Amino acid sequence: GAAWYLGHMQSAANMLADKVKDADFILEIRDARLPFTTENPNIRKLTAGKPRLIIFNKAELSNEDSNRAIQEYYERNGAFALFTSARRCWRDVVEAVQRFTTHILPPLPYKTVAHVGLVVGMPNVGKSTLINSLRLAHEYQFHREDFRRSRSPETVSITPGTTRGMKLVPLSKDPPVVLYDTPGLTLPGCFTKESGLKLAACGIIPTNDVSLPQGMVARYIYDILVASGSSEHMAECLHLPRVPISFDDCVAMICERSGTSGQTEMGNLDPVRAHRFFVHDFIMGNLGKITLDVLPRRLL
Amino acid sequence: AAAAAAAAAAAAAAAAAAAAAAAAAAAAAAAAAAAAAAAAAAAAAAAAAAAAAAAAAAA
Amino acid sequence: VIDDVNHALVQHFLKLSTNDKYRQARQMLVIGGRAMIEELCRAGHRPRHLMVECGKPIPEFLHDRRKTDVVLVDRSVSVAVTPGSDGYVGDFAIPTPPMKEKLIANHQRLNRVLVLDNIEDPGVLGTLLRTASGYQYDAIIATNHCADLYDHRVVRAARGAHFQTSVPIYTLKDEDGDDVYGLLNHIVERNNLLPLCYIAQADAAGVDGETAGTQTGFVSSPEAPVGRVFRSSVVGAAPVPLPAPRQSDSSYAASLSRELASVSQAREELLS
Amino acid sequence: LSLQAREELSRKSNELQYHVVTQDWFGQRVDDFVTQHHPEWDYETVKRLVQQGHIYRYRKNGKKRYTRLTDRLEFDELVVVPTASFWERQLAPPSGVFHLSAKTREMAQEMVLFKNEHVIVINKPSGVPIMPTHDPLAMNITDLLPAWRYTNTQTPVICHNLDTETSGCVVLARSANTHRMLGRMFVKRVVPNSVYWGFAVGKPPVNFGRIRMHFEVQKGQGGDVIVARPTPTADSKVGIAEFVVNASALEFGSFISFYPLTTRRHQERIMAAHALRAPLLGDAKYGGESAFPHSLSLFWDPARKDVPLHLHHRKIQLPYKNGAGEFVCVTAPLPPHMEKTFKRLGWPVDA
Amino acid sequence: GNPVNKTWFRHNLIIRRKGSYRSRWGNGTEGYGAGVPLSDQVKLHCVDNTNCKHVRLIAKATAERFAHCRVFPAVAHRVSVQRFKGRVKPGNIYWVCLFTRRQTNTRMSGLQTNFDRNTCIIMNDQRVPLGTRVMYCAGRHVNHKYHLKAVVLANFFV
RNA sequence: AAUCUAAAUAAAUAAUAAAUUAAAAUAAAAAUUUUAAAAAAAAUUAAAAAAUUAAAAUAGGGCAAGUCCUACUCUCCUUU
RNA sequence: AUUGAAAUAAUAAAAGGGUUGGGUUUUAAAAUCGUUGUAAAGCAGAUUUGUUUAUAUAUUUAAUUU
Repeated sequence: GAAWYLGHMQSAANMLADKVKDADFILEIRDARLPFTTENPNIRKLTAGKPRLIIFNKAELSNEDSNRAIQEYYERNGAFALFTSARRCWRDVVEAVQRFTTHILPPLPYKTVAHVGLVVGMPNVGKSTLINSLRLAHEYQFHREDFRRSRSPETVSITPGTTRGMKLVPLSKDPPVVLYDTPGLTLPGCFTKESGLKLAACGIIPTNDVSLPQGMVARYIYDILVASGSSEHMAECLHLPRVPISFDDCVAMICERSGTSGQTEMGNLDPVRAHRFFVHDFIMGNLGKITLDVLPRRLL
Repeated sequence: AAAAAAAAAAAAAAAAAAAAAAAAAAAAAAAAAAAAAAAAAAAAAAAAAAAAAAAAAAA
Repeated sequence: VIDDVNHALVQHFLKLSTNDKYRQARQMLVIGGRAMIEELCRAGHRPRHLMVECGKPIPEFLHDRRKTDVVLVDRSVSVAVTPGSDGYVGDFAIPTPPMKEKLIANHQRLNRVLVLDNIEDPGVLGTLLRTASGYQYDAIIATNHCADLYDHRVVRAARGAHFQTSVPIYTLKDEDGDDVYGLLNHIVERNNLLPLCYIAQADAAGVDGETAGTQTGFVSSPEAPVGRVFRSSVVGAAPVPLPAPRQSDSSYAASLSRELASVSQAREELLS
Repeated sequence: LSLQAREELSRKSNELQYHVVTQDWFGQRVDDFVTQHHPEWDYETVKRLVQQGHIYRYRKNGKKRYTRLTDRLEFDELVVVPTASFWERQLAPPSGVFHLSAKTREMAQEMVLFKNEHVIVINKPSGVPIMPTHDPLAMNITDLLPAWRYTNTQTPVICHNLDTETSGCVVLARSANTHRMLGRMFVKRVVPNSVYWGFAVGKPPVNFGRIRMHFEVQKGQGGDVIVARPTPTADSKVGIAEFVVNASALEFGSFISFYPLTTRRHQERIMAAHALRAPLLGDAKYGGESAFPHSLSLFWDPARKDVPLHLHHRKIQLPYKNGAGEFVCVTAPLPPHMEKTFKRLGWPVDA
Repeated sequence: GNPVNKTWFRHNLIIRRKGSYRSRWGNGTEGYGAGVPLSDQVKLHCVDNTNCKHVRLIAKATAERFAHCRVFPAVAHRVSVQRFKGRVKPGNIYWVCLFTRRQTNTRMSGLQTNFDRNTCIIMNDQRVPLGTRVMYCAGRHVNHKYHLKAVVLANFFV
């Protein structure tokens, strides 16, 4: 029974505060295709004053018009924002944390202590892989905890479960900007009817099951893109009469790599092999490089 | 079957109540149990005094 | 708080206030009245479901198991199930008088009876019930098709009369030929077992003895007349009794402005 | 305990020392000495202190003779019997130191499946809570309790708090003496003592097994998970159930039977929402977001909150037995909301 | 103690008949009580005019035959269309009024019978059909007042 | 469906304290019970099943020391 | 004073089931080789005075008839 933290996030607030009461610079790993669904609910009232380094991953597939406003929004509030294609990997995102403190850090009173970094975000959007990439390499090349790297028991090699107490990853050394873990507080599974669509749309929570069939997100990625064009160019990419009238033809027109047991005279193709295609291809930013969220021009 | 033979879950004869604890033969074949008053496994099912009626509490 | 006219307790009172079959089948009757309930409550009677309207007047002189369900009701249902300006409405347990004391313990002299024969109208029907009792009349009676003596308008007109403050009232039956020619013979001739008769208070009047009695009564004259009708019919003449005195008024009066003139002094007080 | 006997040694209190005079009281049983000198404590309140050790000892010689209730006194040793007077302090002294209209006193009597001189078993309606949450407002069982006081017993005591959305069978004890006994029947079983029925949507893994999850209640409502296969050992307790999928909708639902060996919070529903990730039908608190009712041919109008959680506390094996030797097993029949989906599926609802 | 029985619930909703040279199913083709009441997900064909696949409709209940009395079965059935139109969903649980079956079911007049494909029609909770028209030949066993007074009694029976 | 009897000939193997038994019920011993006791009435023979009898004071968690392990600043007899 | 250390993750041997608590369970080729029960000793003109009963369910439905 290996589930995760399960409960409304708006009750994980007064405990998140005392976690920020001691931290210095707040981080976050989001998805630029989902500027405010991958955010914790308090992002508004979370800190308002600690220097946030809010990062949007997979930005190369998120649209560029909505990228400007979301950039200058926090950039007006003061809290910074950085967008990355992730092809140039987190190694450059790490470089940001080397630069995005030297300019904004308050000078350390004691020459070598830390810059205690509070990280948040969904573990499946890039926050896990960002920790366990810097957490694994610290075991070999050593900065603190000062022991001979032998006491890690059998079958762990990593510990993001059952201890996660004072556990923290030293990302840098001379400006030792360390980073916390924040035991995963996001995607509560009590999500909204629609948020699970935009979440499974982006490849996040890639589970497509009885809880969320392909034909429920595929109906969503089709009806979101009612403007046929540069998306019908993916349809026209597979012999489609450009405009699809509705969900029946376009999904059935793309059954060239789909099908099941059908007669030699009347073929009864398979619309689920066409479902996953239309679903999973939009995940790759292949069909269109367009966001999902609405980007409130107002403050909210 | 007239001759009978429909024995209960065990008890044979139960004596008078004498307050909360009522006796019972529990004839079956052996016992093991305990005892609230002095807790020692006490094979002697030939006589088990239940508490108010809870078969959980005995002798 | 019940802001819904579909509530069981609401539909309870309606079919208890207006319907008359499913009244006795539960032996209940709706009472309305802020002071009219305590009047009945004073002489040992507790409403089953006392529905106060949700508001200010909340006297609790019998609370804490006043035969509870002391429900607070919305203004909206205070209009529907309650024709009546009270914020204090309930329902009570039907009493009963025995149909045999009309037939056996017919006491001789001071026996003046009322009848009230017609398809009547509440308010008026209730009013007479208050005043007939208001002079200790015995054997107040029903007819072919008078309104039920527990109707909500009747109990509003009776104003504490229906319950046994002093009321040996009675109710009569339904007979074969869609009529009540057998309602009288079963009792009324036997209500001449004790002797005298009259048929006043009919819009039309005949013999008209007309309020002219001289002798103080020959006080020991152990016979005494009975009640009257409402409309004009000779149904009161097909019965065996040969008395036929249909009384009228004197001045320009009209309907209902004849009885309370008659019953006022045509009651027991012939001693004057 | 070694510290409990310390403060007992270092407490003046008033330490009502009680001599045992030559004539009247030397020889009498101690429980006679206390009960005719201290009329304030009930006798049962006097047995607890005399046996518990927060006792009225007796002191003759240089040590304290803690005693059973029947130990008799000594031949005028002026053998003082010390009794406690200001227990309140670090001691933490022991236990003992609206109106229900009809349509309720009747409603609470159709919810009775079994009654004898020692318990009362009821059939709780799915959706009525037990503890009050809107402290003046909610109609719960504890406010109803002075309705099952059949035969004028003293306000039955609730024994195991069924949850809000959980339907089913409850047990009250009719006697504060029986309630002490009926504790060992609930907490942390080894073998099952109760059956929970439910309609989880989605055929789980193998239709027999045991679930061991390690719950952790972070306030508010954190509700954590397996995190440690052994335990976090500090804030975690485990909840074990032996589930059996009695029958199964072919691949989209199942009728599961849980035998909850433990007593953890929503352990039925949180372990059901991660036995597969197939939660119970209408479980909007832990699962419940797959769809509104998880999108079936059931009553599907409001849905968003229409379908009540198909979870039912089905059977409890009481320890009181019956005229025939069998122990008694209440069999609270399913609510219509489960009788809906059982007959809509044609299963033989076993009452 | 005494693990008296596991699942115990299939035995309440299945027609289990021992095999003991006297109790035994048989292939049909012997007499009434033909055999094999078709107990699993069997993917019946739909026939009435809807978007039920008419080629696939997956089974729910563990019993289907008239010598097992389809006349009071309340046989649930789940719809699994391999395609409907690209009006029902491919995910709902409708009852079914079984029409015929390829299994050679012997009647009580020796009239053996078997059709090209086992088919059925979806109906509702009040036992009313969901379609307007039916495209197959039903079996005599659909004559009960159970599935008549709402069933169109489509056309030529057998 | 198909192949693998029996009897005839030939003959090994592990095992073996012996019983006067052994059906069946039923209480009695630091005990775990091989017996004994009351109460019963339990027949040969061949065949086939394995219910019982003839093959370890164990499995799983929670603790603490130990050997194994790595590491040398301080230890002993190394030899090379 | 005279070597000093490391959850040295596994082994071993112990205990145990305000500091303090998770675990609940018992086996892997069986000529049966003692009882057991199952069947049997092959044609009896013929059940059954009395032994002994693996014998086993009493209802979840549908459609009528008042």
